[PDB]
This record gives sequence, C-alpha cells and structure tokens, in this order.
Amino acid sequence: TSGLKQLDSTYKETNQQVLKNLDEIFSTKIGKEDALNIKKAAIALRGDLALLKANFEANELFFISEDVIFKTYMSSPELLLTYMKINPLDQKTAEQQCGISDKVLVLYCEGKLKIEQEKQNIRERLETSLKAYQSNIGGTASLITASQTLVESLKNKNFIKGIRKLMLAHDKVFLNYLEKLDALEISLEQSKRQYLQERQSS
Repeated sequence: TSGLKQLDSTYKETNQQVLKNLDEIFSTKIGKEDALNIKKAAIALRGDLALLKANFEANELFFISEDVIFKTYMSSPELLLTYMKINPLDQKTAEQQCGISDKVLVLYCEGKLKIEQEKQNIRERLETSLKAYQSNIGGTASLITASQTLVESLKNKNFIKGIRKLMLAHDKVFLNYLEKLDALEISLEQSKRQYLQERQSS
C-alpha cells in the first residue's frame, strides 16, 4: 500500500521539525523548580520520541526482508515444498513431529511446521511493536501542555495523530502477513489433498 509511505513520510518530516523546535517549545525567580520540571519533561519527551522512531524503523526493516519471503518461498505451496526439500529440518524435530513413511508427506509436514514457525515469529514481532509503542505514546502528550499558543498545540495534536495513523498502518501489515501465511497453509493442504488423490491411481 502507497498510503503507507505517505503516512511514513509525513511522520518523518514533522518529527524532524519537532526535534528542531524542542528547545523553543519547552523554553526556560523564586518558584523556579518549575523550570526544572519543564527541562525534565523536555528530556523525557526526547526519549519517548526517539524510542517511537526506533520502533517504526525496525519495522520498516523487517517489512523489506519479510516481503521478499512472500515473493519467494512463501508465495506458493509449490515453492515452499521445494524450499523444504533443499532446506529440511533437523533429524530430532523431523522425527518427533514428522516421522511418516512417504518422503513427500514429510515435505508437506515440514512445510506446515515452517509456516507455523513463521506465524509465531510474526506475532512476537507485532507484540514487541505493540508493547514498545504503548509504553511511549503516552509520553508524547507533553507536547500539548508545552505549546504556548492554542494554535500551536493543535499543530502538535495533529502531529501525534500522524504517529498513531502510522502505527495503526504497521499493525495492519503484521496482521496481513499472518493472514497470508494462514491462507498459504490452506493452499498447502489443498495441495496435499490432490497429492493423495493422485497417489491412489497406482
């Protein structure tokens, strides 16, 4: 989806601007431990913003490499079956879980197992992303209080909305990988099914 790179881009741009005006937004004689709190919030918000960007960028990185997998060995049962022949699982696991006589049925079984593994990896990533986001998005609120004009705080509000739109979009990419792998697992069984109808002709 190209709406992704759009959201991505708007985030990056306006995040750069906020980091630029950070000294200005939080700007600094007897009750001036309040100025400490201000410099405290400033420091905290840098950290929150940075951990958020770090999370997105780790995700953009996984997507590039994950997408290739869905163009290659996870693109069809035919290709996964091939991958699995060349790249079989260790003898322990292929015995505990895949000790069946037909050598082709072992490909199908090692295949399903591979899809399962991939699903687990993807959900863990989505979970890590979620946790990292949730623990940092709240700190972003400092921006509203710290803005001096109402006009400026509504700019910051709209900035934060970008963060959330982009994050929602990332969640959807994860969920969609999980969907593709589930559909693949079905195709693989439709494939296993035909193999068994074709096997009963000999």
